[PDB]
Amino acid sequence: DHWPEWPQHSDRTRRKIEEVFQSNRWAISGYWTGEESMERKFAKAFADFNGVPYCVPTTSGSTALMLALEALGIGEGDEVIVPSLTWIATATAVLNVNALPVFVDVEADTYCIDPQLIKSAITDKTKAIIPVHLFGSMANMDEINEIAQEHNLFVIEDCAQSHGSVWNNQRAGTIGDIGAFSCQQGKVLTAGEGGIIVTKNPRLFELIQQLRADSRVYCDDSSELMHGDMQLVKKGDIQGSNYCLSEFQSAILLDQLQELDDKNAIREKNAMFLNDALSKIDGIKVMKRPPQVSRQTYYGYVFRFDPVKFGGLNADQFCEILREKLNMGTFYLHPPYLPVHKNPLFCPWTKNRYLKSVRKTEAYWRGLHYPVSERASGQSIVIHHAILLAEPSHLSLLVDAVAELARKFCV
Amino acid sequence: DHWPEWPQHSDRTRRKIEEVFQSNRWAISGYWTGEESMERKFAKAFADFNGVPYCVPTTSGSTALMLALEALGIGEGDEVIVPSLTWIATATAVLNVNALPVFVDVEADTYCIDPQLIKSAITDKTKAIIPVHLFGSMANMDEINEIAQEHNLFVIEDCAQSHGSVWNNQRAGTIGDIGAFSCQQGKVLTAGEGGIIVTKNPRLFELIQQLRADSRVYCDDSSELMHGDMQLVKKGDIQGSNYCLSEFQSAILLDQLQELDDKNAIREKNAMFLNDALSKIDGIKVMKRPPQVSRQTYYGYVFRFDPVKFGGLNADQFCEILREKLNMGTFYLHPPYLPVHKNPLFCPWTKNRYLKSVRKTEAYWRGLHYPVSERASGQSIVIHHAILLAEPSHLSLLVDAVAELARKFCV
Ligand SMILES: *Cc1c(COP(=O)(O)O)cnc(C)c1O
Ligand SMILES: *Cc1c(COP(=O)(O)O)cnc(C)c1O
Repeated sequence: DHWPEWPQHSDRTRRKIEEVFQSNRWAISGYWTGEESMERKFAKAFADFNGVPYCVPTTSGSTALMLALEALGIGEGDEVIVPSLTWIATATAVLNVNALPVFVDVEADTYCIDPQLIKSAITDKTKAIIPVHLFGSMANMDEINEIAQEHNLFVIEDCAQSHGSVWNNQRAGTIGDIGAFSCQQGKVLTAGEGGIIVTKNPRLFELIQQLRADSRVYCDDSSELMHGDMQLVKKGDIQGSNYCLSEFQSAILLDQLQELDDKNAIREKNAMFLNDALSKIDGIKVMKRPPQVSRQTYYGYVFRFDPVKFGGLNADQFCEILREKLNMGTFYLHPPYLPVHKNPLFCPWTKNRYLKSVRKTEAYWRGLHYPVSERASGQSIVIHHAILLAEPSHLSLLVDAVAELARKFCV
Repeated sequence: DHWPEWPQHSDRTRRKIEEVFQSNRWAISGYWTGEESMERKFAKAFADFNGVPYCVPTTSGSTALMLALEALGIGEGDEVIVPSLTWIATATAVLNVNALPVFVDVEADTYCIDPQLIKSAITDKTKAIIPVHLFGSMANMDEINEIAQEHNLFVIEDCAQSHGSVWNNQRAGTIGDIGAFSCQQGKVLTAGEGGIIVTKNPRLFELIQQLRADSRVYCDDSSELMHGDMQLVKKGDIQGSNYCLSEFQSAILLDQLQELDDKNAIREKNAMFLNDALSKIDGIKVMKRPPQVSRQTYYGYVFRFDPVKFGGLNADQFCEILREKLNMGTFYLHPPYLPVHKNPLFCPWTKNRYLKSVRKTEAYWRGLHYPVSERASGQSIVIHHAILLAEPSHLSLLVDAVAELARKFCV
């Protein structure tokens, strides 16, 4: 018996792959072979799951974010507000469309973009905001939508770490103008690599299709197609490139989606258990869950600690101790990563592909200051969601480990 | 008995997929699970196949072209020469890096970029050329390399339609500074979606890795990795995004690569047979194969006809007749598509993501004039490579069909 690992599959996953082989259609750009593509089947299923009208699968979360921006007409001379604490893609997607990402610090108890700091970052160039529902929390969409409405700004939800979360009875991604998701191996819904884009607007739906299929859209009626006909047809309303997801991946996502809500329920149940237990340890502070959140998807379970009460340990050392005591990998228990502006992987100034005006210089980005997002990697622990799938008796070990470590520093 | 179809797979393909499931590592960004990734295994195999030092798999042919340009430092203010007759990606990849694609017509008997027209298109802004080995021919690399050397220009080979072709004992893609390939469903080496980048330069190799893995590169030594360790590590010499190929696709490509050279040999053998037979029909002109080509990979078999000798038929009508007589789908027998500048899918002016200076206007592109590439779609027939895998007796039917049609217009 060991800790739950990730990814996870079953014979159902295998059968979906076999279905792709049987259809002999490996791409949506391939021709019709008799029945609907895995892409459309997944898109329809995910649309119902999110209670959103339109869904367009794509290649990755990074590309989903990029196309979302393109669909909204964002480009050179524009500014896009994003949180400092998130994966660098949230910011590089902006640079990819020739726009300038503008960082805003996150809230101390949610690690999501601080609404009260967004207003000060708005300029005449600001065109949109990309809130990120980080780890196991949601950005305050009540506040964000209010700011967006008042300042005429678009909203793109980066839901790569929150498939299925619910804010005021709306699934994450359906709240903003366009929702973007990642299906990379570590995420709760994955096919190794993959992306998803959702929107409520019909026009954006057509634009997004074209943006990912070299300016093409689905034919008028797929029920009329005969074996050998193309399902994608020319449109040309907006220039796109090839960002189509392979049928093999759409098939795996279809399979994984079948158990997504239930597994999320299990993770959430265990997360609350941890909140109850861990919150009773002096010096330990769990994240603050807003009343508006009725369902929280935990891509990562996060809890913070007071170094003053824990022998001055940094998150790295804290995690090392826990991992040795619980015998779990670094991939499953570790501190949050560095904020984007300080992250070595974020280095815009290194390539000519980026406009000189937006890539700036190393000093410009590295010199930015966002206290909360910066201190996060030094005093908080992240538990990968796979662990949240373990039996309660096993999770207790984690709580005991933290308790033991606390008793050691208790004077 | 019917015509060969595409894609094609066997139990070997299935076993590779099963290996991915067994490893439980679905992405190269996932952690090490004991043995080498499918990505590295494929990269190594393809490198040996191409006799090229470095190979980096990616998401698509379009993205492969784009990253190749980024790796070479191409950006705003630059011009890149590309042929007018090719898939639009060859040109949109340039626009994707903020550079301006500059069209040059193709040769009447090869449909590949005319070397003698490139010189006139060179300006002080020109930084590179992207020759395309279109359908079943190769661009004249002797001439192109000479021009590139004299004008200090980089060369990127678009090999999406020529996996395995050989010019003067060098596989297509290994000749220029960087080679780009597509593994989309219709290509000779496919996994539904997929891309490949190859290069002889060590520095470019590192840059390309970072460009497709969020600024990361492979660890120093994979033999030291333990189960749970990450194989990708930070580098930060150049800004990249996530363009990693899923393990499922690398596995299928590994399988398909096993029989690529032999199937290409079969296609080539049949292509020559068609050249011999069809060339004996008055009004039919096969493509001209250069002496430098020792191995020609036929993604598409092309032959042209003289409308004057064929009742004034256009390629569309010619193909319709053949398809009805041979009973084969539109996907397998059809005329070449429109040149990029006239292609409805090519519409740069429609999105703000592109610099105003490079997207120009509809009239600017649509108003371009490239005679040869334009007449191609009206008087030539393209046979998909799958058909070139049929038994010789079956191909004879195609020759007979063309002969019958010719006898009908013979006065
Ligand atoms: C994983 C992730 C991404 C990017 O998705 P990819 O599939 O890796 O391209 C973007 N934003 C967040 C918050 C993510 O967690
Ligand atoms: C197919 C193709 C591409 C693009 O590859 P994708 O995998 O479709 O992105 C580019 N150039 C040529 C010549 C192609 O045939």
